[PDB]
Amino acid sequence: PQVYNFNRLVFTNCNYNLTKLLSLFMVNEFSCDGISPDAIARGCYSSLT
Amino acid sequence: AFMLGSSVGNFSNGVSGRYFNHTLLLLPDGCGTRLWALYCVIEPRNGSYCPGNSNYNTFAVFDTPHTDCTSAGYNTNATLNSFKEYFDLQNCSFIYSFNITEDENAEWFGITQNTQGVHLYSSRKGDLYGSNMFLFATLPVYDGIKYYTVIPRSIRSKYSERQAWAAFYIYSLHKLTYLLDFSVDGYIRRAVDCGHDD
Amino acid sequence: NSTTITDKLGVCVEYNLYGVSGRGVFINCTAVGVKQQRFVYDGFDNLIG
Amino acid sequence: PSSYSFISKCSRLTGDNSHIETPIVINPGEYSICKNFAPNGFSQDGDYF
Amino acid sequence: DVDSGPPSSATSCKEADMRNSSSEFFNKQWPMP
Amino acid sequence: VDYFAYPLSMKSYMQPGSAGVISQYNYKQSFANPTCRIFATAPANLTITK
Ligand SMILES: *[C@@H]1O[C@H](CO)[C@@H](O[C@@H]2O[C@H](CO)[C@@H](O)[C@H](O)[C@H]2NC(C)=O)[C@H](O)[C@H]1NC(C)=O
Ligand SMILES: *[C@@H]1O[C@H](CO)[C@@H](O[C@@H]2O[C@H](CO)[C@@H](O)[C@H](O)[C@H]2NC(C)=O)[C@H](O)[C@H]1NC(C)=O
Ligand SMILES: *[C@@H]1O[C@H](CO)[C@@H](O)[C@H](O)[C@H]1NC(C)=O
Ligand SMILES: *[C@@H]1O[C@H](CO)[C@@H](O)[C@H](O)[C@H]1NC(C)=O
Repeated sequence: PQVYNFNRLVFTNCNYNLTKLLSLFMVNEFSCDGISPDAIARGCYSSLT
Repeated sequence: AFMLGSSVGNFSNGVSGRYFNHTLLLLPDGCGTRLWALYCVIEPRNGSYCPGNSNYNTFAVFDTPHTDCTSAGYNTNATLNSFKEYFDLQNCSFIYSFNITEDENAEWFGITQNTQGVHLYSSRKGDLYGSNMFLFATLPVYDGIKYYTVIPRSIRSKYSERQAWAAFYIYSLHKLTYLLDFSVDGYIRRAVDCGHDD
Repeated sequence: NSTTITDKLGVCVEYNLYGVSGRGVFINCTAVGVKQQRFVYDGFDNLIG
Repeated sequence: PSSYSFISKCSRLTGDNSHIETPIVINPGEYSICKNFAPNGFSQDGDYF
Repeated sequence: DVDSGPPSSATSCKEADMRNSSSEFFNKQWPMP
Repeated sequence: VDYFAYPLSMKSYMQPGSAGVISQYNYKQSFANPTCRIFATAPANLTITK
């Protein structure tokens, strides 16, 4: 969609393969606050939005 | 029975209480044995006495006790069919279903919304014989829930089958600081509302 | 394979229990709190159960 | 998509003849009331509805 | 979208089905603060 | 000085905290000493080749 009509995903009680998803996209910029991408790739979460 | 939406306005004739877009419906069903969560687009049918017609006062849900709540079998689409008699269910995002046990206890139901969706709390989960509400459902509703409407239930009780029905109360949640008291078994039986008095 | 605590009670171990990550000592106790919530914390949000 | 689209103005016109113009802004993480007009992206640049 | 089942084949609604009443009908106040 | 050939479109994969393949298998910047990252372009008419 466009930016004002964004699609929201919420993940609970599941396992992810971030790398299979990370390798499908080509990153250009990131800016985290309170976490890092590596910590997102190596951690366990109550939820992911 | 509830009707939670984001945009509200008048019907065609002019009576208030129409939802124009994806609307959340929390309809208990199965003679109090099932909860329906529907997130659908709601369409006033043009038939007589229905929300689209000129001769429309109010809509309501119901069920025929001797055919729906009969001993032989419990119909699980009674109130939902009575609802569909008034509205068309189009573009339904999801339809959930939650089982309910039959009893005459005093329960609590709460509902909130945040970034992660719509959250449903009930005392029936976790503390059935107490009064603490535990989360049991989360709904992928991410639009605002600006408005809600209590849907009038009406048991089709005939003169021989007429029965009394309990009233319920709806208390708004506020952004307040409390102080809680957890028992040894983890349940809360005592609190303090820090803004009430000195 | 290291997935049970039956015969390692009393020793300092690390844990990853449904995603909660830490280290500590496990001792068989009487059940307190709510069993449904799966964790018992304290007033400072430290896992003690 | 066909193109990239975004909302450049969202406002309420009040007064006797709708002669005053106040902006309607979003909160963090929320949708704009103006998304319902062209929810799949605007067709032309300058689409004053 | 998901399927909601078969539509309703009833042409007319049940006509106020315990007729509308917003008046001294409902003042059975049993306060529960 | 650590230097190498690197494309500009990939320079977010060498930021502190990145999660891709560069920091895992190619080069992770150390922060024990005062350090600095630089991404530059060499003009083609000098002695450096491609
Ligand atoms: C996580 O993702 C990687 C990349 O998709 C998976 O590795 C591949 O899995 C497929 C399975 O059909 C193999 O054909 C490939 O040879 C694997 N290698 C790569 C790098 O493509 C991996 O299986 C996934 N892991 C899990 C368990 O989800
Ligand atoms: C009672 O209501 C439920 C939910 O509206 C209907 O169940 C769905 O029916 C459609 C059409 O058959 C199916 O595609 C769905 O898979 C069903 N499941 C749900 C829960 O969405 C059910 O058919 C209705 N039953 C009666 C008596 O009409
Ligand atoms: C919501 O409903 C209104 C009126 O029914 C309609 O004009 C509007 O386009 C709808 N929003 C959508 C389809 O996103
Ligand atoms: C919604 O329902 C209509 C039928 O009323 C259908 O034409 C359309 O494809 C459906 N999808 C959406 C989200 O518009």
